[PDB]
Amino acid sequence: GSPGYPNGLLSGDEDFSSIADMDFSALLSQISS
Amino acid sequence: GVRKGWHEHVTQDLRSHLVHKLVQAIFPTPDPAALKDRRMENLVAYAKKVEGDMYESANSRDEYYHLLAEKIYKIQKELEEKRRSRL
Repeated sequence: GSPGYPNGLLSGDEDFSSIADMDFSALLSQISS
Repeated sequence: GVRKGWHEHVTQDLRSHLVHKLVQAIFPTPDPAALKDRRMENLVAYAKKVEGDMYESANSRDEYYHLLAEKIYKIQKELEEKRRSRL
């Protein structure tokens, strides 16, 4: 019964996707200024 | 739990190149000095965490390296949503 069942739904891999578009804009602004 | 080839094959030097494989797919490095930045270390803390979830879930070297590689193509999707549709 059940092969594993991972923890984290809608907030497991979808939570850093809001930070990864916040951190991509800060990495470009720090090199060109 | 039975130990396979990957367990005696994975080093402390691999786990650093697995994260350096992860940080290059999320954001490519212009300068080697960008790796010592504050904002860069924040998602390094995202990728430092995931490797240990592959150690409990994967039983092979091809699955272990695949779970880290699927986030790599899956994060490339979201950067493409801002590129074509800007949303």
